[PDB]
Amino acid sequence: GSRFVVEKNNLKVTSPDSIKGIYECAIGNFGVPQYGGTLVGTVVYPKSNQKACKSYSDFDISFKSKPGRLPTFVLIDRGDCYFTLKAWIAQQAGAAAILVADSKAEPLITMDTPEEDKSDADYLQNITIPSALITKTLGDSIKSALSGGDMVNMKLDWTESVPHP
Repeated sequence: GSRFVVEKNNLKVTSPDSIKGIYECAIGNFGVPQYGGTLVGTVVYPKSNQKACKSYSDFDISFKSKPGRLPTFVLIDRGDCYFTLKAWIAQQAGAAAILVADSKAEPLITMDTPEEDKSDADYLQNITIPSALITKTLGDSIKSALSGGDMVNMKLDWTESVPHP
């Protein structure tokens, strides 16, 4: 299918300054309420299981945020399994949102394949977290910032057909 809708205005990196800006993303239509909203969080790129095709419990990895601390957006690499399985697996591990970074530098629409965007309703209708495809360029920029010791904070704004501030 194409369940991931390419939007130019829906994803904002708020920190650090080096990568701060607004980026394109493809937001899944599932996992969000049917009304407008935003989610503010901080990005984690896991040490293992980076494609989220296995249980994070096998790795003793959890994304649950401590009370009072920003919700965790998990950065996940494209490959080996379909996108809603990645979202489901990240969700079981306590992720507040998932960003799936393309393995190729290319237009986002090309990443939404029939092989990776699957119709299974058990997965689609049980995802509760925002799920977005992002470019290799953004994925690499986020990884670079994180490796340098910076927190990467982000906002996902999904309200359709209205500009975002």
